[PDB]
Amino acid sequence: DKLAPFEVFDHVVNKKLSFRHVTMDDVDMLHSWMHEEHVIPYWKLNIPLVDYKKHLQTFLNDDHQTLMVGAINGVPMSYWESYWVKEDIIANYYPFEEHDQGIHLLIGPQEYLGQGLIYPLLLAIMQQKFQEPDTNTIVAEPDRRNKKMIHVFKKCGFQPVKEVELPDKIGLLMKCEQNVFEKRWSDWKMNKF
Ligand SMILES: [Cl-]
Ligand SMILES: [Cl-]
Ligand SMILES: [Cl-]
Repeated sequence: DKLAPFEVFDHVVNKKLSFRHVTMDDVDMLHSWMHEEHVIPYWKLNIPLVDYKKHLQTFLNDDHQTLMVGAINGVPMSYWESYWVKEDIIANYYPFEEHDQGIHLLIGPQEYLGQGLIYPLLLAIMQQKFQEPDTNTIVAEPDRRNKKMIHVFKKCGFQPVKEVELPDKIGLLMKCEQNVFEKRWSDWKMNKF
């Protein structure tokens, strides 16, 4: 049931985008990303390496989600959790459909921030998640304070629904319907985003 690895060219940014499954060999790198100042407030995983290892192992053995590393021209610089809403905490907050999916993400290295690279990456992984035939909706619940990500999500087709009082944050529940997404993905690829 896991999201498959993939590699695509993006002609807009003129880069190779590649996504692979996370493994335990990634623990030091991922641990470093979790200690970045732009990540800490939203992920809260600035914890000792020993603990991060135990957490990563548990998530890698979790069947409702797929952990991936996203890379630009082979350089790993983003972390992704792709999941089924039905088996996730967010299912409790809205009348989800059976095959709805969700996405969590971060850009790790500072050297990959501020360059608009989240768009081609997010559009690519969304496209591959939407190839599940019965999935019509993908949801996201960014912290309500993460104005930049709320903006990025809106630009990719996500519509805000309502705040969600989650254990770790007040999120903004947002839904992206496939027909809207394909139009935005096509706008992107046709240089009219
Ligand atoms: Cl391609
Ligand atoms: Cl392309
Ligand atoms: Cl967030």
